[PDB]
Amino acid sequence: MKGDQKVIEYLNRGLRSELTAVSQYWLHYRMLEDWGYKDLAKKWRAESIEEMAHADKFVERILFLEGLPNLQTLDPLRIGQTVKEVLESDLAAEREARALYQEGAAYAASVGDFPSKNLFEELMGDEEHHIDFLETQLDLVSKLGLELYAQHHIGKLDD
Amino acid sequence: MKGDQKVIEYLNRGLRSELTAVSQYWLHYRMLEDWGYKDLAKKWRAESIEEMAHADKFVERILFLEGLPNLQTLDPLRIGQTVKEVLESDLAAEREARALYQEGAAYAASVGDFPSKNLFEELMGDEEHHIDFLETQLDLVSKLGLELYAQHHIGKLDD
Amino acid sequence: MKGDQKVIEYLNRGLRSELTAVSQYWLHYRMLEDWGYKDLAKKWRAESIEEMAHADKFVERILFLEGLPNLQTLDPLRIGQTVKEVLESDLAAEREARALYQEGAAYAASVGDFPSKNLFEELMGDEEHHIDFLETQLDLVSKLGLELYAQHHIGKLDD
Amino acid sequence: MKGDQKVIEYLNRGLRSELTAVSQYWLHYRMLEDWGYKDLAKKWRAESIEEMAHADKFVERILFLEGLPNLQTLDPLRIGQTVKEVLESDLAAEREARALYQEGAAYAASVGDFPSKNLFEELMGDEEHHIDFLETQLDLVSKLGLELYAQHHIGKLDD
Amino acid sequence: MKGDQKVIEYLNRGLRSELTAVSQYWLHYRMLEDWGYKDLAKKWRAESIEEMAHADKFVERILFLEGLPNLQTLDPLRIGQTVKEVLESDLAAEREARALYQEGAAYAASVGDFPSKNLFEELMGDEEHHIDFLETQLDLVSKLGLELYAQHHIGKLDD
Amino acid sequence: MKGDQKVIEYLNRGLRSELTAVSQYWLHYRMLEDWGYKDLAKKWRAESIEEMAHADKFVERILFLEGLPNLQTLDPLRIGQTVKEVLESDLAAEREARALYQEGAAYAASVGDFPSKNLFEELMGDEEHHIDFLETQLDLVSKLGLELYAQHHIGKLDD
Amino acid sequence: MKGDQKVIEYLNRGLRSELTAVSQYWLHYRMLEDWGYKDLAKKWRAESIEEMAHADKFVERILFLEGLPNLQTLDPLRIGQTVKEVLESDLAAEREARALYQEGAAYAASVGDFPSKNLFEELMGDEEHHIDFLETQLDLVSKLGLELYAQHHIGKLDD
Amino acid sequence: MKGDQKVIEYLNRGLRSELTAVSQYWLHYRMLEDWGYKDLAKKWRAESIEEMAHADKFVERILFLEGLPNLQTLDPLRIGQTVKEVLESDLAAEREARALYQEGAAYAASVGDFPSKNLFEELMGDEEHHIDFLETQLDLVSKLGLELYAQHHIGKLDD
Amino acid sequence: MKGDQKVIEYLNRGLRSELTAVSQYWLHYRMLEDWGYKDLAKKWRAESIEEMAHADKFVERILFLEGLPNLQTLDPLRIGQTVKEVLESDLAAEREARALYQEGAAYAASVGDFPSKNLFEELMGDEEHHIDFLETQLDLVSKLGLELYAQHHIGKLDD
Amino acid sequence: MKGDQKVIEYLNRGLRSELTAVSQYWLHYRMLEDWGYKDLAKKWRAESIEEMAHADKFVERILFLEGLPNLQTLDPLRIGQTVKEVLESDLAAEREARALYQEGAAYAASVGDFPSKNLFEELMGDEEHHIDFLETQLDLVSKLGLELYAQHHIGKLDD
Amino acid sequence: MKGDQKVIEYLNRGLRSELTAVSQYWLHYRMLEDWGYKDLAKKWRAESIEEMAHADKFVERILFLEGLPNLQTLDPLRIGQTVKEVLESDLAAEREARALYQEGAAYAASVGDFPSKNLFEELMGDEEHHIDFLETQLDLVSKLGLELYAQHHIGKLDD
Ligand code: HEM
Ligand code: HEM
Ligand code: HEM
Ligand SMILES: [Fe+3]
Ligand SMILES: [Fe+3]
Ligand SMILES: [Fe+3]
Ligand SMILES: [Fe+3]
Ligand SMILES: [Fe+3]
Ligand SMILES: [Fe+3]
Ligand SMILES: [Fe+3]
Ligand SMILES: [Fe+3]
Ligand SMILES: [Fe+3]
Ligand SMILES: [Fe+3]
Ligand SMILES: [Fe+3]
Ligand SMILES: [Fe+3]
Ligand SMILES: [Fe+3]
Ligand SMILES: [Fe+3]
Ligand SMILES: [Fe+3]
Ligand SMILES: [Fe+3]
Ligand SMILES: [Fe+3]
Ligand SMILES: [Fe+3]
Ligand SMILES: [Fe+3]
Ligand SMILES: [Fe+3]
Ligand SMILES: [Fe+3]
Ligand SMILES: [Fe+3]
Repeated sequence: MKGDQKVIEYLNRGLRSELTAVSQYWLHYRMLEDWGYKDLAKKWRAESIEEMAHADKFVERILFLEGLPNLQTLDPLRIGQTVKEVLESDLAAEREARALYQEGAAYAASVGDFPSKNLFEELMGDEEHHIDFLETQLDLVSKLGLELYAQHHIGKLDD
Repeated sequence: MKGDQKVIEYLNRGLRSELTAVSQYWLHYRMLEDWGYKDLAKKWRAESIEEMAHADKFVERILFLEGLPNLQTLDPLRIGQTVKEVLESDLAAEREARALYQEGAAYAASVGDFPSKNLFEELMGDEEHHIDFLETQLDLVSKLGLELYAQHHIGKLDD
Repeated sequence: MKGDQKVIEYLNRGLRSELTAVSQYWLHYRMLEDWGYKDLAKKWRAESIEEMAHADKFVERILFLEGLPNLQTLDPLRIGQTVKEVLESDLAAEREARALYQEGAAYAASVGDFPSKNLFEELMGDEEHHIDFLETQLDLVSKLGLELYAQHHIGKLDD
Repeated sequence: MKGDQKVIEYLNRGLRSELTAVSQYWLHYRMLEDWGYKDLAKKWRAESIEEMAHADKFVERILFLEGLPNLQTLDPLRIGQTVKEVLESDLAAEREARALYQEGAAYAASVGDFPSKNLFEELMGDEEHHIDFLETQLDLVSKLGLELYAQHHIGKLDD
Repeated sequence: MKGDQKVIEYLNRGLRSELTAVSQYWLHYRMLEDWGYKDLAKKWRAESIEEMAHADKFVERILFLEGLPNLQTLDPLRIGQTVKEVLESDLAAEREARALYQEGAAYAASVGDFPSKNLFEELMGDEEHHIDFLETQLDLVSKLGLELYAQHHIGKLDD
Repeated sequence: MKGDQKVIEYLNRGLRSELTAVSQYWLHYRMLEDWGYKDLAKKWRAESIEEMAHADKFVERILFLEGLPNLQTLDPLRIGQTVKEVLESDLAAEREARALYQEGAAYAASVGDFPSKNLFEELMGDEEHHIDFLETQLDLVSKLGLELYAQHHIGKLDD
Repeated sequence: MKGDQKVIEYLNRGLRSELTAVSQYWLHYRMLEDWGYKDLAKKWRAESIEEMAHADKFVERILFLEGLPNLQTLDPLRIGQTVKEVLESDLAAEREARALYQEGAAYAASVGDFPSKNLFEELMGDEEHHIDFLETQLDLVSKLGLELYAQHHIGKLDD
Repeated sequence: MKGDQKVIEYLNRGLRSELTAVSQYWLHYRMLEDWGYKDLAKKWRAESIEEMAHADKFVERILFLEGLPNLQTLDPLRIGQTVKEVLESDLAAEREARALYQEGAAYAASVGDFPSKNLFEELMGDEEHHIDFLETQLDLVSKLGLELYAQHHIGKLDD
Repeated sequence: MKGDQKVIEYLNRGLRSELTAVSQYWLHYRMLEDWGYKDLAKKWRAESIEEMAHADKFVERILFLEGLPNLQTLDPLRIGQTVKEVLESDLAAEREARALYQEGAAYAASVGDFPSKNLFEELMGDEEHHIDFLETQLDLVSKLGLELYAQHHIGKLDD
Repeated sequence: MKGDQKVIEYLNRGLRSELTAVSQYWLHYRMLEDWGYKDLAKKWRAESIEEMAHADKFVERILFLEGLPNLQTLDPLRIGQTVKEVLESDLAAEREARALYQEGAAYAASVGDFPSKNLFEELMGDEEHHIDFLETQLDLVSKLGLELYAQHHIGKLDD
Repeated sequence: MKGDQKVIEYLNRGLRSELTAVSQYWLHYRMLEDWGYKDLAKKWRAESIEEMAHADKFVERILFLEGLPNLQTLDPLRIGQTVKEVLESDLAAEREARALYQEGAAYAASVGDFPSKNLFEELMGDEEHHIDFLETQLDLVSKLGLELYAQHHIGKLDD
């Protein structure tokens, strides 16, 4: 069904934002695993896979509106080199994603494309829940110090 | 463990190659679904997920060798606009991936990095199996014509 | 609870639109079965029953707002006499339904009747998914020809 | 138990005929798989394995009669390069096998070796059932054309 | 995918070598059964079936590389007329098969055909395990004498 | 149904031959048990019971053809006084039974009594399988010596 | 596969003989049920259904030999008007069927059509077993009188 | 099968290396348990048992190649007297084992002993995974301090 | 808890004696397997694993008494080159182990270290049971001859 | 049975020592629970209940020897007011208990009362295992500091 | 293994003592059953069977030490003619057995035969438990009188 061009442009911007998050969180998952924080690595793997589902929803909506999904490029990755930098890098990215979806939802609403608007609002609520998770981890790091926070999430040793 | 820099560079080249395949095949999956060939869409989804596991293997080996995995960029995507063009696009990409892994394996072998060499040779055998699959689909299209080939894989209607 | 008169008028227009779809798709289901396309008949039966649930949601919301649901009349039915005409007839109807719900949602939003607005937006997303299904069937008919498309969905013979 | 020399010669001719069929049908199975006709490849694999059991019955009967089974050589293989040539090649081979078993059964009957006669007659009935299968596939190819016949047996894509 | 011609020639040599082993061991299985050593007959049947899987692996790789598998001929069969001669015959054949796969692996490695090299090296390790088995049986025959060795493996009488 | 007199005479000769085998093998079963070869005793018990079923088939066919089955007399029993004599005695008897059934089958075939002919041919195949078993036991005795052969079949001691 | 014309003529005569038996025994089944002999009605129903399988085997063999099965006509039916006449009528028919299959088997054997010969011989053994059943029922009627024989097979009353 | 003497010498060197690791890690397991770090003791027990399987693989390959496995001596043990020293001691040993297997694999490859080369390369990849584990523990000790790292792995108290 | 120095010296001598037995019996297990005596190989594997548990008990008791377990060295290994030499070599070793534990138990008793005394006495009873097993195998070899003894324990062939 | 008076006196001293341990460890269990270290409280409860079984064994042995068990008095309790004092208090008590059982065992042995001697030696081994546990907890407190040690054993909060 | 002669003499004295107890308690079991005290008969049967296991342990230890177990003779039996005499007779025997095992254990300990010493001490503890049972029954008889004691153990009547 032919969609509004500008809504499709917002969908493609959101697709790029998710593709960035998928790779940033996957590499952070593998970094946390390499540093030994297996329980943080678990959660980051799961979070990357949630971003993969978001990416796929934008691909599907762009095609239905007869647009061309563009997976060629990512936004710049922010890669942390301590557990606190990983938290701060992902928080920054998620704040940008939330602001993009807020704008995409408002634009879609303005042209009557209510299903695209509900897609952006659903994604904006999901990224606010991830923001809430990341802010809570940074709150623990500030109250306990980074070492006590990270040590609690080393996890169990593999059989 | 500090790795050979040039093996790490081959690993990062392979990581980019897999990231490209993941997105090329995922978009092709969603295209085949949008066109209505649900049985080809199923297989392409599964193939993209196999490429995601390959990508993750390169990330893990790069970090173990104390390199920096680079997920920022992809090789150029080849996007097909008919079922035959999707087959041809993916075959071309997999041929490049196979040659890169052949080279990577021989290079690692030359510096005694036998685990990295075995990672490349395992991936090169997996990409040859995908090349086998794609050449067989193209063989069917040449013997039956594209319409008879595609129509067999429309699949079932969703409940 | 006394509702906005004009929102109730949009709900009653939507009820008529669904009642039309229920009968158009049921008769098309029975036509596809009589022509022998049992797998298309299955999907059309299911689609008619999904429209019956939509009809019932408008009846329930109209009564809660103390309006009088009017089931006396349908919009004009569009009845196809080939598999391609069935697809085109249902697509045309669904485009009109989607535009009505877009308008109903915007009107309800303008008077603060957010539950009626969410009902129209939920229905507008559901009819866009049916539009997507119908457009995909027409895409197959254009790429393969009507005979190859229909033959794939003849289905199995009854015991 | 010492058998009739000439019956043992017919058993050894039958062993060679089965060993030929085993390899002809196995290579055709793998050819049909490489061309993409997975449901024809399935049936040819099974047919080759049925010929393997026939081969083994001749080995066992030759030893019991104190002869020397000769597995060194095959009859000339007939290898098809299209689905129709595969059908015609196997049909030709099976006609020759049936005529050999007819003759072997009659010869064994003439010398009172009724168990060897029943072995040849059992095998001759089994090869007539395969002849019936192959002739039916060629009947479909002549009534529908090779493309419609082969396309129906492409099968499902591997997980 | 077009393969190196000389690797395809090594693959076809290996195919002939396996076809020879399948028939040598199947006939030896049936000989051991006819002589009454049912436990040696069981193992030889199982070993012949392992060789059948090896044969099939060469057929599949030859077709993938667009070569023509040749099942027409076998290498000369070595048929033993005592349990010790069966052991010696099969050991001699497996030594030749091992040397052929060693050569085939080194050749494929030299042209970068790493999947074919891994197929040869996998087969060469499997034939070394069979060489280990056969040398162990010959060791028992030399330490205990052939009659004590063979008598232990008569097995049970059929119901 | 009135049968051919001479076919009934062959059936009655076969009945006497089976009744002889039943008692010869039962007494040999009990002799092998008394000597201690419990696993040979098991097989001989089972073989006697297979001969009992053969005897019963001749009784049933003779009555259906309105003849008088004669169970009054046996052929002379051959009773072995070592394990090798038991094998040789039963082999001699079974060779005579096989020759009788060969002749009975040919005679019945000559008068069109195809069901009696198939009964004799079925029995002739079954006695050839017993001949094969007995010859194999004598082959073991000649290759290993009687003591090693018999000792392997002493069996387990009763609880 | 083109069969011998005269064997196909014997197969078509056998098809007519079975089609006669199917209807004669079905009507006798329903007559015995109407007279009240429910246990004889059960057996006759089952016997008719066994004749239906025989009929189908002749249809299948005639088509495989590229003949034209003729189901248009039956041999004259013999319908009994007492339980003893039913037994005598079916016995007469079965004697004629047995003689036909004897002749068909001998003719097929004479032209080497061993699978058709085995079909006739299998059917001739099956009709001899039915002859045996019918003769036994007439033996009971002669020893006990028709009333005691029939009364024992009245059966149970329907719920 | 007679092996290359120098490959057998590399195998015996590897056997000594594994015997050393088995005892170093078993004693470290029992030390960690005595100090109270029950979760580190669990993993070290499991790692020592993995080294026992490696040792056994060298024994088996040495005997197959007709060499004499030498279990008499170990390389010098490095025993740690703090949790950090145990990590450092085991890392140093595994680095030596990895270099030995790299050398052994390259040497075997040079003489065509591909099964022994694959044994060394498999072991070299397993020791690299253990090196990865030990480097990660040392990374945690450097980022958190030894007391926080060790305290997380005290484990549970025994019932 | 600080132990008696001399008791710890006896514990460390016992640890060396067990470490010797573990490797002597493991290599003998693998030798018996390579010679083909699979049922003797099974028992020797199990016996080596029982010695591994003894070794571990000495490690644990030495640490609890604040001594330093020494795993660096073994006593000289005695490696047999026939089944009888394997039995005699292990018997000699076990006699030395039993005498050591007798002495260790008496010494520990003399200094009141009753738990170490009970450890030595438990181990001395376990090694007497192994002495009993080994002497019984040598008794069989002397009464039956080595060939009949070893042949009974060849075992079953691997699937 | 009348026992040795002095052995009964040692049994009664041991009964008093166990009764002291039961109450010291039960009160420490309840103290650790009141301070919040639920996982240390669990282990101390279990340890007190193990001491209750020891107490009961002395009661039973004293009565069998016709002595009078005296439960009226305890040795002085040592009650800790920090987690480290609890560990040190219980360690001191257990050292005294171990020395008493060592002496009781030696005395009983001197008068031939071997069952009482084995009771004391069994108890002395059990108290050495508790000494080992307590020393390990104090080792953790010295390596990690009391706070990190105790915090790891706070446990879970009650539902 | 050659044992100490005098320890073997003590083992043989213990074997005689157990063989006496087995028969004394079995006859008392059967006497108590004949008098009607079925619950005392149950316990005496079980006690005799416990003595049978003791007897067997002495047989096994005597043979392992290469002595000759002597089962030819018993010590004099003490057979009671009232329930109280049965208790007193068995108590007297068990006191003698306990004193013998005390002496045997001390002697074995003096020559370092610690496994024989532990066998005697285990048996001495088991006979003290039986002494305890018998003394308790005599205590009941003295406190309640023989009639009330015996009547409580008459038991239930057999079905
Ligand atoms: C186009 C970008 C991607 C999309 C649209 C995508 C989509 C998906 C989806 C939808 C799934 C779950 C599939 C299911 O559960 O049925 C999945 C799984 C997974 N993806 Fe991705 N993915 C993408 C990129 C990546 C990247 C860049 C990696 C790692 C480098 C990755 C690694 C994985 C893995 C390992 C799984 C399966 C995990 C498991 O089975 O536990 N994906 N992906
Ligand atoms: C002497 C010639 C051969 C004989 C007598 C023979 C006999 C047999 C028999 C009797 C079986 C089934 C065994 C069972 O189910 O227990 C079997 C299985 C098989 N054979 Fe053969 N075979 C022969 C040649 C071949 C050839 C030439 C190939 C392929 C190149 C082949 C591939 C196989 C495979 C793959 C199986 C097992 C299939 C499965 O498990 O699904 N065989 N063969
Ligand atoms: C320090 C010397 C050793 C000690 C203390 C030791 C200890 C152990 C223990 C306690 C087990 C059983 C573990 C369980 O069942 O949870 C075990 C298993 C085993 N050990 Fe050892 N071991 C030692 C040396 C060896 C040697 C030298 C080898 C072979 C060369 C060996 C091969 C094995 C194997 C293969 C297993 C597992 C067997 C199975 O799972 O069936 N061990 N070892
Ligand atoms: Fe997202
Ligand atoms: Fe997010
Ligand atoms: Fe890949
Ligand atoms: Fe791929
Ligand atoms: Fe609707
Ligand atoms: Fe709709
Ligand atoms: Fe065949
Ligand atoms: Fe065939
Ligand atoms: Fe092979
Ligand atoms: Fe092989
Ligand atoms: Fe018979
Ligand atoms: Fe027979
Ligand atoms: Fe019939
Ligand atoms: Fe019939
Ligand atoms: Fe290792
Ligand atoms: Fe390791
Ligand atoms: Fe030991
Ligand atoms: Fe031992
Ligand atoms: Fe205690
Ligand atoms: Fe304690
Ligand atoms: Fe006793
Ligand atoms: Fe007793």
